Amino acid sequence: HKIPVEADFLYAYSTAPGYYSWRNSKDGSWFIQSLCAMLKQYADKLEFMHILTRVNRKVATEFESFSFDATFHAKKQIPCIVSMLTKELYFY
Amino acid sequence: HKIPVEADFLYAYSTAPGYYSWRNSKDGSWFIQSLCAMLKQYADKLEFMHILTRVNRKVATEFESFSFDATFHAKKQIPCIVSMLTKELYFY
Amino acid sequence: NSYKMDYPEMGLCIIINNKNFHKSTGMTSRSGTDVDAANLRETFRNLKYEVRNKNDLTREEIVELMRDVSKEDHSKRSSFVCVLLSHGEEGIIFGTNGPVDLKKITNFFRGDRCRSLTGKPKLFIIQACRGTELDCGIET
Amino acid sequence: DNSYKMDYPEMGLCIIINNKNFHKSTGMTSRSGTDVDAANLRETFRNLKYEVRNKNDLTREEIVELMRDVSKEDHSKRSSFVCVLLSHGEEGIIFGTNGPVDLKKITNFFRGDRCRSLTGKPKLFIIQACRGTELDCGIET
Repeated sequence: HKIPVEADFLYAYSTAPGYYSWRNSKDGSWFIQSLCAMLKQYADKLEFMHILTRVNRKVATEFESFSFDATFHAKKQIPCIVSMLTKELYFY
Repeated sequence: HKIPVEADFLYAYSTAPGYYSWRNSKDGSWFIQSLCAMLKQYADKLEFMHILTRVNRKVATEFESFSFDATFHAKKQIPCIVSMLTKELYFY
Repeated sequence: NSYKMDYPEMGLCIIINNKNFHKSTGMTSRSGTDVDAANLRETFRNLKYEVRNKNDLTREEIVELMRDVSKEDHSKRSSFVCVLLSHGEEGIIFGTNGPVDLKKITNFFRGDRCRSLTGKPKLFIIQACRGTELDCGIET
Repeated sequence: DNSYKMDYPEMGLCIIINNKNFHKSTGMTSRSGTDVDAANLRETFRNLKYEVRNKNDLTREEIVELMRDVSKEDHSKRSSFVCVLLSHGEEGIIFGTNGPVDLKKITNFFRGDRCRSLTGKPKLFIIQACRGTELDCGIET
């Protein structure tokens, strides 16, 4: 009969609520870098959610900040998938 | 080396941010009804995120408020998956 | 990759089922929540979770329950599930006598505060209002 | 049935708003590296077969006007929508070159009732921006 007006949205945030998002001056942001890698490798095999979960692992495990400034040094980041989707999504 | 301290959380909200969440006085809340249903048939065949998506379609498509107050009548609802997880989650 | 789920136990499943709120919170009884708490108890029983049901907790009892639970030894458990049934607001859950920040509840299980759950999935299922907006829907 | 139809003639638009240079009034610094991201996204979504449209250094009014215009197109022959936002931000806020704007304002243009050609079609919003000023200190394995 009807669907919520807020249905069928996906919000792929680069970072958890409340938090900085990290960008590297030569390779781009941690999130966009990891998202594009994952898409290139998996968009023909994996559903979107599962691509994004691999994005979460990559940002979480492969990146750590480096800064001459102690307060910004050795910091981590976890992206935040926010799904109001009602179906699975395959670019395949 | 390290993982973010906020990594590996998954928050399954009954409703979109800012919105009411509906509960039927005899059958339970829409969300928990559908979550329990969707786990009963799919926890053995599906990954958690895909079960929650199924939960999202059920809440979005099969429920619709009924109310003598026209302000609360014919209202919809979409749950909101917030995944900070790094791996896929199977209950088997 | 996917999470290791073959530890000797699946994990705990805490169900906090708040139905009866003090009248000074301005909140009505939550009819049907008992149906929810029984549905969850049985569903998670079948996923082989240790279900602990708690009823009508104050904001104080909730924070002291979450503290206590986060200081258990989760080494032989695969995961942690927590189910909050109650009134709410954006970022806020309700004990029977006032509101709790959700961040306060979940922070006990943060990677650096609950070491025996580090690397293990922590699910939080929240049945609560996050505001007072109504979804008017659209026909299809 | 439990899967979005991606068989439409077009996959749909992919909008990339790339905001590197901000007004001195904001106090926000330049966002170096972001051109690599905008370039990266364009190639990626081009292989996902999206009409990619890159936009650069938009004011907060330009963003709202852009998104309202994109909102008013006919997506009948498109499978999905993708919007990418590279900028500074806070919780629920994105920055145009000259100031902040609520994410809700941008997204509400695509709600099921206000964009009828996208109803029941996946609307994707990728946001590379800050959501506050906390820092994750992490924990060791």
